[PDB]
Amino acid sequence: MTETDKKQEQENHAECEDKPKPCCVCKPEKEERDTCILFNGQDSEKCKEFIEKYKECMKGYGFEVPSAN
Repeated sequence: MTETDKKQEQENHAECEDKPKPCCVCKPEKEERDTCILFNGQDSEKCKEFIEKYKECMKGYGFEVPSAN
């Protein structure tokens, strides 16, 4: 496990992403969710994936859904 991790794995040759990655968050999840809703989401059982995934995402971040009040 140590002598097999000493080397790299190589996922993609020549990088192309310069933007930072805060990890977890839900920045992209929000866009994808809204998109699905625009298509056929709303109440259909084809958008529950984005909704549930969004909830868990923010949960791991540090806050469960942005408070409005």
